[PDB]
Amino acid sequence: MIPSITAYDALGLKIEFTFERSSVTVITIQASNSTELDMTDFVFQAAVPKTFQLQLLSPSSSVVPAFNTGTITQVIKVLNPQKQQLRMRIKLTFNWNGYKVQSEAEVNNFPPQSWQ
Amino acid sequence: MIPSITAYDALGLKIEFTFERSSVTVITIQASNSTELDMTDFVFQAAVPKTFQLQLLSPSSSVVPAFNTGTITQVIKVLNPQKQQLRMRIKLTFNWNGYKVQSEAEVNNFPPQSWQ
Repeated sequence: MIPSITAYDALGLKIEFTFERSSVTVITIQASNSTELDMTDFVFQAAVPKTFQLQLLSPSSSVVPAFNTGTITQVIKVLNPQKQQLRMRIKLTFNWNGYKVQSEAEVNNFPPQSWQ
Repeated sequence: MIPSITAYDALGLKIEFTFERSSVTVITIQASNSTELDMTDFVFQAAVPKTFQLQLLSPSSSVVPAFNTGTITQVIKVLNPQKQQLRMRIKLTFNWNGYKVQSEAEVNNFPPQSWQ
């Protein structure tokens, strides 16, 4: 029952995070594409501050299909030994209609239930 | 009388190239933004193969304002001693709602009158 968040929303690409806990938080990302063309060779990257550790598991695919017909999911495991408020930077890269696109964002809006 | 081209059109950012010649082609770029937020700290970069030479002059500003309320203009002077078909790789970087965005494209649709 940890609230989800929108980690990223710009110009047609949205990424939601959902959370599970059993010092580790397991994040599942869901990437979706509201534009008229597929985002191909899609790669998600994440980094946490040095006082946390992250493990990124394999994504479901490398294509975010046009017009919300499907998603990419991917799991991130975050270790938080010092019990600090979660913080993360993400980087997205993909191809779209002959263009190569990259974007980076800070994710700050983690809910307290995701870490405290 | 040289036809203009759309050098770049993706996801709300459009860049037109217009041309003048008096082996030098003077390109004026026009960047516009049909999205709901300004594209700030906007930087245009261009590269050409080695058998050309480019001089990039200063842009009119560093903001492409939201909802098509204005443009950035910037001049590129290209020298083409071998009179080969003109082509270019461009890279754009900017901030959008705080996210850092980068995009790259090849511009290989130059009109014959821009180089022949």
